[PDB]
Amino acid sequence: GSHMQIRLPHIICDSMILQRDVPLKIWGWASPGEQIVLQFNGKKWSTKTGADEKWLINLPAMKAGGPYTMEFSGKNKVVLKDILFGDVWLCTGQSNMVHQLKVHNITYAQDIASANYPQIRQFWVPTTTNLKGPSEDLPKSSWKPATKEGINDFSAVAYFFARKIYQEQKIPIGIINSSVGGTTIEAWTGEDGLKDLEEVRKIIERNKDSAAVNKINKLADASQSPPATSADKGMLEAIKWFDLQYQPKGWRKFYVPGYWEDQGMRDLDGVVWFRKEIEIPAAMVAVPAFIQMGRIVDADRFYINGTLIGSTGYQYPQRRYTVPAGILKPGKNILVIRVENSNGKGGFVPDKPYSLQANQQSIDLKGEWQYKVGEAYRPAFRGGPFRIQEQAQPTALYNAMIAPVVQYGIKGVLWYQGESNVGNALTYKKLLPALIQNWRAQFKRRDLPFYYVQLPNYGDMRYQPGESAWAMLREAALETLKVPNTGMAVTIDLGEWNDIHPDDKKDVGERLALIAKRLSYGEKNLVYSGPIYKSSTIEGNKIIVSFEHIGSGLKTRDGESLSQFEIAGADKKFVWAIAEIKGNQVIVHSPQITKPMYVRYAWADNPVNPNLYNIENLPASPFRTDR
Amino acid sequence: HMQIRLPHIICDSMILQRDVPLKIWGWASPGEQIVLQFNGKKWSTKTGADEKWLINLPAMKAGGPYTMEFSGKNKVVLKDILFGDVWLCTGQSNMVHQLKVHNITYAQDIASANYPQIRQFWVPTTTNLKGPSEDLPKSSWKPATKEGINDFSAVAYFFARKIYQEQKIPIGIINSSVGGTTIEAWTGEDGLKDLEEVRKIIERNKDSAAVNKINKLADASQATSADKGMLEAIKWFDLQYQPKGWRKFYVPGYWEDQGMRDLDGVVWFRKEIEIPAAMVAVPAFIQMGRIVDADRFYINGTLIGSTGYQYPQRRYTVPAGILKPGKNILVIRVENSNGKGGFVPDKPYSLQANQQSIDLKGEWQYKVGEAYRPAFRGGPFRIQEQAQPTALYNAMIAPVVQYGIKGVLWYQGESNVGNALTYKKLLPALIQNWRAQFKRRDLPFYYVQLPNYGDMRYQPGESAWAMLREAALETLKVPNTGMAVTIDLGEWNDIHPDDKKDVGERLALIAKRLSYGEKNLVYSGPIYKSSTIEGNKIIVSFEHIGSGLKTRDGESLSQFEIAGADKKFVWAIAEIKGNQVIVHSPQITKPMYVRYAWADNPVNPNLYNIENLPASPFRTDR
Ligand SMILES: [Mg+2]
Ligand SMILES: [Mg+2]
Repeated sequence: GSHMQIRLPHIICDSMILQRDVPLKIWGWASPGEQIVLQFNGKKWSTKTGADEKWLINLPAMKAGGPYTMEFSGKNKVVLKDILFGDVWLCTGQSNMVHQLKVHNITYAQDIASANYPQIRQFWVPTTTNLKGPSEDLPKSSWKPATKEGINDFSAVAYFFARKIYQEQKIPIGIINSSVGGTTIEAWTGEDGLKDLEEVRKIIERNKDSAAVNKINKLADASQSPPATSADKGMLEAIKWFDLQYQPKGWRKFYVPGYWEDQGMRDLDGVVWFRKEIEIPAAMVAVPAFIQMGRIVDADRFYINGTLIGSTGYQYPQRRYTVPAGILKPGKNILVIRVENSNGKGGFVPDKPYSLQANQQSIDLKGEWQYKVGEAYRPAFRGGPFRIQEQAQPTALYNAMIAPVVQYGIKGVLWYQGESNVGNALTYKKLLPALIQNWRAQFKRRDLPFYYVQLPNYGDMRYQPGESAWAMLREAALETLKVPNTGMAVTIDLGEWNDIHPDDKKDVGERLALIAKRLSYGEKNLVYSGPIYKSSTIEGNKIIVSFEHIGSGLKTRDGESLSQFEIAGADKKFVWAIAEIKGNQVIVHSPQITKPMYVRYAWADNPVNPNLYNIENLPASPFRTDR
Repeated sequence: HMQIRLPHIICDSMILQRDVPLKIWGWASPGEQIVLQFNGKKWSTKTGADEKWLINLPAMKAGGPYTMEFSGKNKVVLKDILFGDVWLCTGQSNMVHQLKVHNITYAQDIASANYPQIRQFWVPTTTNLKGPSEDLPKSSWKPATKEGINDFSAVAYFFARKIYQEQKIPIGIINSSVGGTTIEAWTGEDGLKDLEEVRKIIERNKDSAAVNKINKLADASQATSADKGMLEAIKWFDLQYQPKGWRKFYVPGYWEDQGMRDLDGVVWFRKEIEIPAAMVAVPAFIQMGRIVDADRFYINGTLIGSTGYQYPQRRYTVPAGILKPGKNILVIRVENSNGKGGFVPDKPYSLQANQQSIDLKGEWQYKVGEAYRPAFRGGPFRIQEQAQPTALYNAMIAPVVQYGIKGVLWYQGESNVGNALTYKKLLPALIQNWRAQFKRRDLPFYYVQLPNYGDMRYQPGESAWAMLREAALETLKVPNTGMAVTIDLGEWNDIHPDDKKDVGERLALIAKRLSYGEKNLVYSGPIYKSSTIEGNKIIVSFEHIGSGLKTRDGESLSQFEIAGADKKFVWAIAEIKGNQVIVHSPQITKPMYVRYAWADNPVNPNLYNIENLPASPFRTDR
């Protein structure tokens, strides 16, 4: 890593949006003693590279605007063009901030097609880890605009946030998108924020020891069983089951949607094939076709008339296959789906779209299919030992994808994470404030705005009160409002029972934009939160609940009675309660609870009808009054 | 008794057993002389002080009709009496199942049935905890013609029709069967005396005070409906109801699998469908599969059908005038008290009218009417007489021990999978008990090995159903018995499979060989005899190979497993070599045990003989 000439950090490149209204640092590397001259804003700026091969130029604050160029000269020449000054938002978290407009392009087709915001730009950070400590540079990437060429790669949440802020504030908006699916808050926290967790602390130190890491990976590889040979009859028989000439023998009836565990196939992991013959009118031939096959657990190959038209390797993507003209023929067509399933309930997720579309016509793909098992996997032990997976390691993502930008000026942080911490949801009460204060320390921005997303509803619904790990995670977010300069978007009405990646990203980004408009952009009278539990008092057989953020008043979303309220006495055995808005408060009681002491609202993974709002249509946070 | 009284089985249209000395018995006042006029001759006996009389008649050849005129203080005349073969057809619900509940598959058999000399005497469900009853409940002998065919047990009818077509004598069916019942309830006291825990129950149940003390304990020691769909001012089937708060559901399926966790209670389902004019002003037929547990089905606010429990197939006939042109509203209220509520998959869901059909699978809307709170389900409960040892034997078998019969058909066991190991002893004990009580130590007893049922598995495993089938297989040691294999006739999703015809006709093969002397008839599929170990092979020998072993589908032999000493079975290669199957697995270098079709529902049990009868499942480990 000897620098022989000027090198700029990857974030300092063409089209960047730099932070307006703050002293700016322009830093980089070069050969020792190399004389750097920067031509910028009608002036020349000079510095000498140190013996550490690093250089730094300090520039005075700039107001929003542009475009500018910068010309750097030393032993080489570097020219940067199309530089703007505006507000740079660091947008971070796991897969629901990762999720890009291109995978929500049915619902947001019109937003994608009309996006013409050349001064909203995203710098997307590839997934990167460093077990040794903070990295000095992000991976190579580019600043891409919210226009035709780059809109599809924007984080959907970040785009709808940025679009709302831009329309009202009218300054360039930069998005540093640093997000990785399936990751924990510990992986995103710098070492100093985790030092009080003794077991995590020891892992951090072990991971800096290459010998120790290599030992664990060796014992993982040594014990790693060899690759398994496929026993798939559908591929290994003389005629493959997608071959147009195959004659089904031994196939049974199946119904889409559904899981095969629920259709007569017990404890089965492996490969199951599905076959359906459908009649296609001539009007859907010789044109492109579009297949929506819901969501499949775990992986599928989809063949039409023997031709592979689509594949998805894992359970999370929605199946959306574009079929070229000429595959479908008039009359009888053979659809064959090979479903591979390595763990849990394989099959076709219900409450999802299953259809084939062409020429503004649609054919239903739900209903009767035929199935035959191609392979059943024999059970085996699967608990380890495992190699050290870097993105699961504490600090590893912070080090490589956050630490390199600490010198880059930023306006604030948007954070949407927690799905991967529901197993230590109680601990998250400490983990979230620790991350906030860690990033503030490392950025040297003790005032840095940090706005986060409370987890949405997800999972099976229940019709009796019960305990909930998701609810505990939502409480950790609620209680973190004690940290100065924070805000929380409630999303309990935006999720889906059957998907951890819900489609409605627009309302997430726009609810975060309300927080920013009030707290970062000084819109002092803007209602930016739904009702937030403040306090409660017991009066006889009733509990009276007071709230902050009532806007112009409390209401129910549907005009029906308040739902999802519970009440309990000293024994904490909760029952569904009667709840009624009176003035600015909610009165809770149950004829079954004589001496009530505690109230819960929307305390579940997926409350059926959380209908407490303010008149400004923002949902109340779930809460409990017991501790 | 001050007037002559005949047992309920001795009545008009009765089929009496041919070719045996016959007993005709009854009651009258003490000392009353009873005179029977029959077959051109008079018979006389005197009623004893115990109010009972008996007349012994000589054997009769098959035929009829005859009359019997009894004269005591009053006269009784019976007419339309036939002599033929009387089969006592017994067991639980798959013997109960009547042609009327299989009238889609057997519509034409029902329509064309014209056998006035095949007659069924159906016994209503009855129990007696005190001991053997002396009379059956009132019933009648009904013929297999249009007026009585629908009430025939389907298994018994298909047996009787096959026997009649070849043997050409009147066939009587004494149908004594009760759903959900155990073999112990069907066994007389003497057959259970060696099961000490059962014996103690038999004696307790004879003590009416002791039973009442338990029942009155239950009447003290053991919830209000909150169904919004019935209790809101506008009920959810009212045509004017406006759905608010309804969500999407997909039929077939269980709600546990569509987002409603741990939910017992009442869930309502709503679908609006477009009806073409050709389907209006004519009768309509709704098949709504099978529903767990109970349902009420409304169309345009009018209740068109209901079923109170999970077992019946839903088949509702809707009169002309309910359906209208255009938009029609279907509303189903489903109640579920235990287990997974909803709509059973792999069932028909459709509306038919005027040769057209509309799919009822697909997207419905749902809303929960009520969710039952958890509560203790263990009672205590009153003593249920149908569940008590001897209680069904006492009231539905014991009263006919003096009636001449040809043989017994038995189809039971589903309710004994919980003590399947004990069934190895219970089945021979019932056979020997009935033989003793009927004073027929040679009585033919032909039974049904349980069919396949339940979820399929793709790895070897244990199975209580398989143990129940082994009990049947091993009971073939008892003389004058025979077993029908049904491992290919059941259904994965129903304990009441539709194919009753093959059950009855496989039993008829057993009777034709063993009761009607058809010497060279192949009447059984291959039956495991023995096996030997030769290196890494186990060679299995079979009886009843007919004209040879084969596979049903022409593919490799399926469902064979092999294990070594540790009894860890793996799927094995199996090949037919004569009257033998050579079993081996490359993984098992020291094999000791073989299993075939050892599962609740073997995927492809394909070992047959050339005459198309299935081999019995078996294991060689014990
Ligand atoms: Mg599976
Ligand atoms: Mg249930």
